Amino acid sequence: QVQLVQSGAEVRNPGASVKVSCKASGYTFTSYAIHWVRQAPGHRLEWVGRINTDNGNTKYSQKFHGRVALSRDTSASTTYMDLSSLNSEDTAVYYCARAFYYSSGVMFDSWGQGALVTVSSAPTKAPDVFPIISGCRKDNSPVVLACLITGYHPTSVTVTWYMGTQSQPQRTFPEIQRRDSYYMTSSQLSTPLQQWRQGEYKCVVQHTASKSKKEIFRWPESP
Amino acid sequence: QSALTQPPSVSGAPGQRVSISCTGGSSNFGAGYDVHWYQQLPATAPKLLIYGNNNRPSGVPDRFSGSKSGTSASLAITGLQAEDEGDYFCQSFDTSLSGWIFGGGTKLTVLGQPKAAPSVTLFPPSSEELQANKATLVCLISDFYPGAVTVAWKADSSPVKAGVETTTPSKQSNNKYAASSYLSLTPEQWKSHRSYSCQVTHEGSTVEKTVAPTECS
Ligand code: NA
Ligand code: NA
Repeated sequence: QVQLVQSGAEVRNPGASVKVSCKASGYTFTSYAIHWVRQAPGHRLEWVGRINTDNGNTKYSQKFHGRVALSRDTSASTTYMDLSSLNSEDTAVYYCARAFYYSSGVMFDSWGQGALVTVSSAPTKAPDVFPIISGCRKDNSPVVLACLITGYHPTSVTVTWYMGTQSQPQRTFPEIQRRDSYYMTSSQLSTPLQQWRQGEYKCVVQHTASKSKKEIFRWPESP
Repeated sequence: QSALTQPPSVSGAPGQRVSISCTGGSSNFGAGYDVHWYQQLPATAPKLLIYGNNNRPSGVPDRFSGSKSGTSASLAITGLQAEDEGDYFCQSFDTSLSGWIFGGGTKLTVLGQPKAAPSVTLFPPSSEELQANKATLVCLISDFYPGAVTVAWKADSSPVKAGVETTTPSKQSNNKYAASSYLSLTPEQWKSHRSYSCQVTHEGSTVEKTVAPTECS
């Protein structure tokens, strides 16, 4: 299938630069142009520019005043967006998208998953992750597992639950900023447990801004 | 006008029909360029919905249709489903700006979905958090509709407002909402009370869960 897969979230100080990548698969890379489009939080889509993947020719939005450059590496089927002199208004999700021709124009027929660029002067911090549990381990009553994810910056984290190699249904909850300016959230294993055994389930917490992943696979005895 | 104009929001009930207008100007629609529409579901990338005024990519339901006359375009959605909630953007090309332009986005809300009461799960502090000299109670709230709740905490029987952080509700995969509330305590507060409770009010009822430091003793 046609697929565009982008690099991960990035954090940068004001005045720095960022390079985001977009790897294409499932079609002939050089036969279709790539566009970049951004979305600042809660706001509208904004075109950044276009690159011809065959010959490398570029076009840009006037809004960027020379601060953006697009490039391509055909050997890697990848395009790159380099944005310099970053400012607070550049905090946004950056998407790539494939330009497809139809009889009377071009449309953006396939989009990457987006990469969040956060422009911030604050330190990046990986989350602490605590195994939490509702219920005890004496009645015919459900035990519910969750993971409390706290003390991280910036947003966001991504959580997955496993039983062995098999991903499990989870409930996701919003992230909230604490009074100390760090963030916190929780993830709950969706299915209550009838027969709890140690090490069977694990929660995996990814925080790409800190290039970090933490897995919790033991729920110790309650106090 | 060198910008596309769409309404900020549209709403309808399940099974009803809505439309989303998008108007442009002499330098885009008036210069001969078509309109395309993109659907952005919560926490997802945009997806192409309509191209070239009225064409559907494979897989897009025929409940979505488009038209354009002159500088006036419209996206019609029949048989509204809860799954349709999200942001819809029009797009064109503009000669005066020498680039692609998008409308501001229209948020579609599907009102009047079936009522659903929240399930509430309350978690005490973990052993590890207590060893770090901290204590957080976590109240997780799931499977409710409409997406408004209020949360109240009590220590024994006394309301507690200090130390509470409660999220805004967010739509989950099954079209119901989820929210959470956190009560930060010191280990002394947690250990010296008989119990703590989270009370969730939704659509004329309140449900309460309680935890106690010696519950799983
Ligand atoms: Na493991
Ligand atoms: Na034309």
